[PDB]
Amino acid sequence: ASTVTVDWDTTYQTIDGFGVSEAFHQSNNIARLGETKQNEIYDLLFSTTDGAGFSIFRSILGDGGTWGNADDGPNKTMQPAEDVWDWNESNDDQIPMIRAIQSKYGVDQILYTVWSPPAWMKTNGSVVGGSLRTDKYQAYATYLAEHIKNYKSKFGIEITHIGIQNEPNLETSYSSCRWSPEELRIFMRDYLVPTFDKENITAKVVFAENMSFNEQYAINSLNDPIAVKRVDIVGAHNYGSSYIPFTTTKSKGKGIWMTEVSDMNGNDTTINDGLRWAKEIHDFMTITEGNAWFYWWGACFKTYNGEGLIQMDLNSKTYKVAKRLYTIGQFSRFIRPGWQRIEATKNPVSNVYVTAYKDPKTGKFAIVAINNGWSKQSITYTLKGFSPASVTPYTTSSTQNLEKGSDITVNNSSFSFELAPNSITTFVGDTES
Ligand SMILES: [Cl-]
Ligand SMILES: [Cl-]
Ligand SMILES: [Cl-]
Ligand SMILES: [Cl-]
Ligand SMILES: [Cl-]
Ligand SMILES: [Cl-]
Ligand SMILES: [Cl-]
Ligand SMILES: [Cl-]
Ligand SMILES: [Cl-]
Ligand SMILES: [Cl-]
Ligand SMILES: [Cl-]
Ligand SMILES: [Cl-]
Ligand SMILES: [Cl-]
Ligand SMILES: [Cl-]
Ligand SMILES: [Cl-]
Repeated sequence: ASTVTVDWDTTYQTIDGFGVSEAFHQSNNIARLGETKQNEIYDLLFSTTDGAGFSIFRSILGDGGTWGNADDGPNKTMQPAEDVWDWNESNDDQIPMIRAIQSKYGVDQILYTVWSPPAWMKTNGSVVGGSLRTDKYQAYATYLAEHIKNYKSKFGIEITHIGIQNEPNLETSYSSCRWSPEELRIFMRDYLVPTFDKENITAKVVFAENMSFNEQYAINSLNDPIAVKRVDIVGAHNYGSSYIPFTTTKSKGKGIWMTEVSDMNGNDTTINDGLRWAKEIHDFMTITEGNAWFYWWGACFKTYNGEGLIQMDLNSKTYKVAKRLYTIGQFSRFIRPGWQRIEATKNPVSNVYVTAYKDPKTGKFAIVAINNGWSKQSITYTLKGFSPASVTPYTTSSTQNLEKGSDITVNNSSFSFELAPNSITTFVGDTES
């Protein structure tokens, strides 16, 4: 017997969308399952009618590394030497998947994150670990600008977002490059900003995606008068951290993208893990009020952890869809790019968390309610400032996967629905007709 009040006229941040990644040969592992299962995986990830409807696609900028193998390894870089450019589309094994999802599903937000600059730019001469040489800052600035221009002029792919560095705090056993927040400001102020201005780059910069979810790596660039001009989006991951406000980022009026999170420690594919990531979306939208939220892989060959929404077995050429694909789909399928979060009772009762969104251009709306508790909860939703005739519920539980339910009549801007325990329900409706 709890009440949720959804206000139509109290709005918050604009949602840029949701996405996943297929970096490190995982885009080719989808094709290795055959054309039939490949289209099924594309449909489960990007379809807005029977899939998660992800609107952003995250890829890796080829660095030319020699680590890993064909199942999980790096791609060739378009600039293997300082004096050699190699615009061979076969170097990027993610291009065929991008062309397919952009044509069939209209996914028009392309983000390429740089895990590491080429080995000839690094202080250790390798894409694994190390840092960017200070005498190579201009080379890496041109490296980023030439990639955005030629991916359009040579390959016909419009790169809308560029990630300057993936986890600048960490040196890994794979493609990685360590940065300090001061070195990032020097790179932005003295190199990236003048180069991107000179090349007329219109792609938005996703700032160095910190492993932990904080803005500490972007504070220096945000407070610099020249660097702040192209800190369009402050990117960050949520590995081992929690969702917190970004004070300096919000003061500068920039965007916040949570570009990667997954379960590298456990292997839970049930509704319990699915509600963990739905709760992470709710926390990302209410406390930080960010704009975009990503998972790590959409489909990967790792069947032993939760690094991907779809676990593919390359031996038997089969895949298994975890519950987290549908729980995240409770947000991603309906909340399209350009939507706007509106006010809603964020915690009406114990273990129930609600957010509300709307499309300012069409009048459509969506109310996502989570119930990660053990008890059934009857919730009465009062719609303040808008009076639709009905809403359509979509529920994901231990026995349901984004399942559409019977329409619920809205009587005098109010409707009721009992949330099953360990479930998530999204109510979709339209105010214009
Ligand atoms: Cl879209
Ligand atoms: Cl390579
Ligand atoms: Cl080519
Ligand atoms: Cl290397
Ligand atoms: Cl500095
Ligand atoms: Cl500063
Ligand atoms: Cl900085
Ligand atoms: Cl500033
Ligand atoms: Cl800009
Ligand atoms: Cl911005
Ligand atoms: Cl959580
Ligand atoms: Cl859309
Ligand atoms: Cl509950
Ligand atoms: Cl009203
Ligand atoms: Cl119905």
